[PDB]
Amino acid sequence: EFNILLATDSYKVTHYKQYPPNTSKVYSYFECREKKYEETVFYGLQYILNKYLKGKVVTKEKIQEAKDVYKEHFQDDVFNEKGWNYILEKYDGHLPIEIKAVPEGFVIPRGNVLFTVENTDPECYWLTNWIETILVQSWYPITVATNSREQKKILAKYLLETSGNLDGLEYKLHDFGYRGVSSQETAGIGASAHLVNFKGTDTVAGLALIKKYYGTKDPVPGYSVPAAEHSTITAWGKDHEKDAFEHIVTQFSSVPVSVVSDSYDIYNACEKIWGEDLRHLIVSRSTQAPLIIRPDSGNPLDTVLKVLEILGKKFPVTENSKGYKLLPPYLRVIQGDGVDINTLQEIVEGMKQKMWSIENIAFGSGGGLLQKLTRDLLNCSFKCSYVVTNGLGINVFKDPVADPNKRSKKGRLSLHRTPAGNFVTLEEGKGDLEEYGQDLLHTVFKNGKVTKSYSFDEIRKNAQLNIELE
Amino acid sequence: EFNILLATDSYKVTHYKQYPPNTSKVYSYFECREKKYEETVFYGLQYILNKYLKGKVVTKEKIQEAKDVYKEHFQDDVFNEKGWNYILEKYDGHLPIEIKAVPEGFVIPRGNVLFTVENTDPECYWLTNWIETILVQSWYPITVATNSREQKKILAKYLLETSGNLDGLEYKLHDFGYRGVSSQETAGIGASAHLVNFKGTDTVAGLALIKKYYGTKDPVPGYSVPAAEHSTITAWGKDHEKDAFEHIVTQFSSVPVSVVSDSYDIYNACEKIWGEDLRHLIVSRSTQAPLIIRPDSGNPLDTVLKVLEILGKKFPVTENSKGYKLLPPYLRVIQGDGVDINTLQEIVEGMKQKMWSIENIAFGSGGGLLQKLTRDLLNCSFKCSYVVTNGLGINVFKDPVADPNKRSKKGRLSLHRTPAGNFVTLEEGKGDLEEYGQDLLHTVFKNGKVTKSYSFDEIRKNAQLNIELEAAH
Ligand SMILES: C[C@@H]1O[C@@H](Oc2c(-c3ccc(O)c(O)c3)oc3cc(O)cc(O)c3c2=O)[C@H](O)[C@H](O)[C@H]1O
Ligand SMILES: C[C@@H]1O[C@@H](Oc2c(-c3ccc(O)c(O)c3)oc3cc(O)cc(O)c3c2=O)[C@H](O)[C@H](O)[C@H]1O
Ligand SMILES: Nc1ncnc2c1ncn2[C@@H]1O[C@H](COP(=O)(O)CP(=O)(O)O)[C@@H](O)[C@H]1O
Ligand SMILES: Nc1ncnc2c1ncn2[C@@H]1O[C@H](COP(=O)(O)CP(=O)(O)O)[C@@H](O)[C@H]1O
Repeated sequence: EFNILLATDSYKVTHYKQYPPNTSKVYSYFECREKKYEETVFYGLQYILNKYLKGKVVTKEKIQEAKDVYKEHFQDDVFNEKGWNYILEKYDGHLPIEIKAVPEGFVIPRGNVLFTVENTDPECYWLTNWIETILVQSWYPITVATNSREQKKILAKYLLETSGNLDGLEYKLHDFGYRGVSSQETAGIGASAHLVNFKGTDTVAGLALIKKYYGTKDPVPGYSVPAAEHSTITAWGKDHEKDAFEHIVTQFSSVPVSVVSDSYDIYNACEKIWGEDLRHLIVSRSTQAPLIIRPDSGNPLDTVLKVLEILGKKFPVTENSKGYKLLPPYLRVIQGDGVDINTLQEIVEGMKQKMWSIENIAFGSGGGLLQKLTRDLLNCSFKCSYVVTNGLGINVFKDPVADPNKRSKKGRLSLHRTPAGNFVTLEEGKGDLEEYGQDLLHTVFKNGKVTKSYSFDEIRKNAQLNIELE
Repeated sequence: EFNILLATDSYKVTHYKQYPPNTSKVYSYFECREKKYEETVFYGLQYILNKYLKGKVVTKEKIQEAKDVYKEHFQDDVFNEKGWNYILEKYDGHLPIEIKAVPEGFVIPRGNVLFTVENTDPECYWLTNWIETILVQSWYPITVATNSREQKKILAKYLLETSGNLDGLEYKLHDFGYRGVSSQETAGIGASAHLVNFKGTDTVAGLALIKKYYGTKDPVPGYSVPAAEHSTITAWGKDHEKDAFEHIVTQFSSVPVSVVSDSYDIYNACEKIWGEDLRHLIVSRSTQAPLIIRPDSGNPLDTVLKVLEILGKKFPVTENSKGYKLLPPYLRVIQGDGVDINTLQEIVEGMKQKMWSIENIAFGSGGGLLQKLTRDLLNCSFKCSYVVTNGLGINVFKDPVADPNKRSKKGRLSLHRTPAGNFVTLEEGKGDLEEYGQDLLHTVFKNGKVTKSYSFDEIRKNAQLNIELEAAH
């Protein structure tokens, strides 16, 4: 059983002794600080609220377990058994905390309050920052959802330019990161952040997370097709690559099938095996069930172009109305090696320069999609902005002389839409002046209860691109 | 509850239909492929074996649940319901798999077999690579332990040069990455991996993982001390930073305390608050309870040097037997901002050039220690190298023309010690010739049971640096 008393940074165990005496309120906020990634997708807090923060999270056993761990860990008795016992006895172990948050899926410029945390009982002034470590873990779904959405923007731009529409956009970046992330839990969280923007995933774990914590009208959030790996090709032996290819497309004659082709020689495989020996099993394929050739090695841009040139010479190519080349509908390419947001852009630009439509290709990304991201990327931070001490509110902030950017916001905060349709975060309680319309932060958690939830379908709508909107 | 059927990459669901007919054995191995990280700590498999792979992992309802997900996920029926049913019925839901592995904590050069996986029932030829995805996640504890150990090597060399010894080394890189990792589960795994090399962590979840999955003679594998954060200083208001400092040091007068001092002006706080207004509360402190000053901003090297120059002018500095400057025993510094393996090296080097012992300093690291790592850094990779079909064994490998680095090993493999004491992985069954002694892999898993295991104390001994061994000897 997860114990919330053991789910914080160790040193926070000692902070109840460090706040100013006679402090009744500690109020903190989360932003993606300003310093590329101009706007961020707010996603993932609802998972954390439901899995770890709601309901009876304190028991007498958990207090005792925590007290024993801490005594050994610090080699001293510093744990606040009294404050935690108070939460148990007065609230049946429910956290006296109020959290307000922008709705999930909202796309917010950098440097704006995204959510705020405060204690609702003066005895629990120390609790606000106790849960900061858990609350701060929302950067991974925010950063995955944002980085994924930025790649969709690149794909959208180039698909529109080379085909005149956005058909198939949501299947152009497939999540293959299950094995490349650091844990089973990360895999489910990360895959669900990607599906805010796309429909294709092989990280099954993300499907259950969405069903359990968000929900969708459709049976499942993400979809997949049969595909080969090097073990299912190479197990036939080096001389029988062709037998493996033929066996696989015949087993999956009625659905799309992706077949890794670079086990020994990707160029030989496209020109001689797919393009001559097995060509007859490809041209006969249905439009709904194309062969997806997959190259897994070499320079990503160079390999994709040479594969397309090979296939254009063995299969009938047409020219679409924007004047770009298009493979027959039974044949596509997927590039799943070395793809991150930087190389994705180099590739589609490379394709366009060579007059190949982005219709012809999809991308797989694993580590690039889910593991190669850090809290530094959007400068996700949680800081205290307001305290009440001896009954007086004071505005609280950090302003390091060495770095201008690390400066934090002051006082009570609110998020508002400007007259021109942009966003603004009001400091120092100035949102109460009501010069800026309604605060977009809503109470999503109060005193152990989740008070407002969003479905995965609304989140997807909130996160849409303008290009899709237009 | 966790379901093994739903714990693989989607396309692996369809692979039982892609192997050559009449395949009875699939055999696969894991390596950190060759391509600054010459050797890797093998750490982490025992967690996965116990948490996810052992015991009764298949049920009637887990099969049903999986059948229903995959029908909607693929919009077709491709799930191998009868294969999974066979494991349920014949083995009471235990995996007919054998896994052999190098002992945990072993420090192994790149390009060597670290573990192998094969099915022990011909009917379950498809099972070996079904569990590839779960087993490949061992890259992460391996990579954390390896990268953590490479920073220890830097700290050890500099500390030894500066002080003539390694006293305190295991507290010099402290884990602060709980909030900076992608999840609660990652936090515990990565912090346990760091604790293979050091004693200091603030990510409590690492302690319970070690105790449950590995075990230690001691009550806990990791330790911590009281420390302030920006919220506990700034909450007093800007004009009262001195009151905050005095309250915190007084509250933890008899134990070591870390106090972040850059809320407003690191240099003013060291020189005028610590160095003057509150100096009397610092120089009275016990050797066992020093004040640790923590700067959290600006250039990491420049800030540490100027902080130290300031403290050397307000406090009595000594010179140690190697000629390096040493703060009084009640005063230390910790640098927790911008520390990764690259900047860690620039700091101790710049300290050494300015004649400051590494005794004076420790480092904290968070995202740098536990989040900024990928499977690409050590090329951790799982591949089939041997199959049997129609009773004939076959050596299998992948050899992409474009990339020589992606070439994989062939046939049955074994790990051996060379005549010079080095490691070599023998291919194509050649270990069976017995020209290199016995295979160093052990069966750690077979048919649903964990068959060999290591305590965290054994793993720590295996992962020691050469310099530490030399010091002991
Ligand atoms: C076969 C394609 O399937 C769907 O998208 C997928 C693609 C894809 C491939 C190449 C293209 O040029 C492209 O436009 C899309 O690739 C996948 C690969 C997988 O391993 C799993 C998948 O679900 C898809 C996946 O869902 C889309 O319906 C697409 O319109 C159709 O061409
Ligand atoms: C007060 C120090 O505690 C221990 O090391 C730690 C240090 C440290 C600091 C400065 C130095 O120059 C140094 O050599 C070490 O810092 C910590 C900071 C934390 O937030 C938590 C900790 O557990 C330590 C932590 O455990 C060691 O036992 C060291 O001997 C002692 O000086
Ligand atoms: N069926 C598939 N379709 C597209 N890309 C795939 C794929 N399977 C794997 N990949 C890409 O390759 C990565 C997995 O790497 P592998 O373990 O297959 C190759 P290696 O690094 O071990 O030599 C994934 O993150 C994904 O980007
Ligand atoms: N008590 C402490 N001692 C040393 N370093 C610490 C520390 N607390 C935090 N850090 C460093 O600062 C990182 C966390 O930064 P914070 O979240 O406190 C400020 P910011 O990330 O919003 O700019 C940790 O990964 C760690 O490297």
